[PDB]
Amino acid sequence: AKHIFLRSRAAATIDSLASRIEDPQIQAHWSNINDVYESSVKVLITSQGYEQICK
Amino acid sequence: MGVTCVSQMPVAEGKSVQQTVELLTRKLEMLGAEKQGTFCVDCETYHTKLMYVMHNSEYPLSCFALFENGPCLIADTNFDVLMVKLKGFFQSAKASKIETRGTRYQYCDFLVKVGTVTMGPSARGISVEVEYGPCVVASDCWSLLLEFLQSFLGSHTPGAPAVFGNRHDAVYGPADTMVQYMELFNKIRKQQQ
Amino acid sequence: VSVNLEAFSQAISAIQALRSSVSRVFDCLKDGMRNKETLEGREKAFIAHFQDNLHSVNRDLNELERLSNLVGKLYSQLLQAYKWSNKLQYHAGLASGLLNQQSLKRSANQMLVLPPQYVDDVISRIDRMFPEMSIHLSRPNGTSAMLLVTLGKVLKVIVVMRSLFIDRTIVKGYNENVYTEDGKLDIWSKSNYQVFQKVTDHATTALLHYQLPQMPDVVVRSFMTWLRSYIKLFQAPCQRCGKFLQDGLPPTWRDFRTLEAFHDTCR
Ligand SMILES: [Zn+2]
Repeated sequence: AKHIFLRSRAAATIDSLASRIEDPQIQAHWSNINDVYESSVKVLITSQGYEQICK
Repeated sequence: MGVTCVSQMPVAEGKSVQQTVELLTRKLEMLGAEKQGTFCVDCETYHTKLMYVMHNSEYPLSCFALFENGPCLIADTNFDVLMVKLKGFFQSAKASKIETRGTRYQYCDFLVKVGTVTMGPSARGISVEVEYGPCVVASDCWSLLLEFLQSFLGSHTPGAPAVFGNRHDAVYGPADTMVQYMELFNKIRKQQQ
Repeated sequence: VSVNLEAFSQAISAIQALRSSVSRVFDCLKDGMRNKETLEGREKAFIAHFQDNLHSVNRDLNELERLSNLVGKLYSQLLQAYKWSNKLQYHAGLASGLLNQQSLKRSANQMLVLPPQYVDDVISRIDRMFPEMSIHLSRPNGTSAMLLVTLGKVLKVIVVMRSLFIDRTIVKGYNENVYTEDGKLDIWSKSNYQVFQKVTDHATTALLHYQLPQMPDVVVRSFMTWLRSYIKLFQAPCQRCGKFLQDGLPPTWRDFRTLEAFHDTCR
């Protein structure tokens, strides 16, 4: 229950980030294989036009 | 398991046996190492062929049974049940309580078993033992243990253990450290005092 | 053999340098005098240059014998068609260029399926050398391949791939049950060691460092080459702080493009 609630809270934070800040861009990606307790997610906040340079 | 260095240091003209032990512990507290509890290694000999039927508090299930120089049986409880039945092939040979009693300390996965040596009730020595956890292969990390020895011992810094002469590239075994302990017991039992 | 054929070069140059230097000794003393205003700037320079050229001859003579000590020891028509194939090897190096890997890439924005046997052929190419390490490929869960690697008597590593690309990599020691109770490879766990957990972060930074958008084979090859330096762990001191232990930690962090053990503080 704590794992599900904490994932929901992280989703709430990233949704606040997405709705509040659309300036550079927002990207959220999740691992297709997951554990019962711990997860691994990827968060990207990269600029609008020249993302391929700022790696 | 991990690579171990075992040695003696005497009273060394300062007060008593445990004064230098307390000096080492306060030096380690200056470094700031936490404890993990206590430890004691107890020995007992038997003969008809000298049987070293011996124990360690780190692994109480590990009942060590050695010759004078042959193979070692790190055996279970039922071996101790079988050992009683002979009594004529292998006599008791009492009064062999040469023990090392002390405490263990931890500093960032580093372990120290430091204490004093007693012939039962009477303490006549100081056992110094340093070790590291993840030391899987032997004779590859002796620079680390030498640096650790010169870090806080100062005087009486040892080197070149007897089981290091037993050169092999496999995993270090608790029998090696155990061997070192019985060689330590042979070193201390001669002087008595 | 070519060690003597290239060690002879210094001596065959040194004897001609001896001839040239003794010719200089002859003609500079034979040149007479060039006063250049003051005499004290000439006559005191006379002994200076007379020591200079004679001592140059002397040192040339001297370095001759230390090179001489180290050294040791249809008829011509079809010989001409032999070495041209050997200079064609230089002709192969003629069009190489030093531009190499580095390019001038801009943003890649405008204005797939591969069999697992290809992954097996990929992993068979580099496992053939480095016999001290082993590779055990397995797919008990889907077509994705996760591999067991033993490193002599030191390390046991699980290396998970997915979609022919990298998924994950976890390293443990040599005396632990890397399998589960069922016998399958463990997926989600921890190494239960401070140094190992510390260097798993370095591994995660390294996998996001080797970035090839099309060619992940060199990514994983550079990754395992980087990992090959980690069989020297607990055996090499740090390159800047001298001692092994930085707050009790031996050097582990190999720098990018320069593989030598460091710490986070040691950079
Ligand atoms: Zn360092």
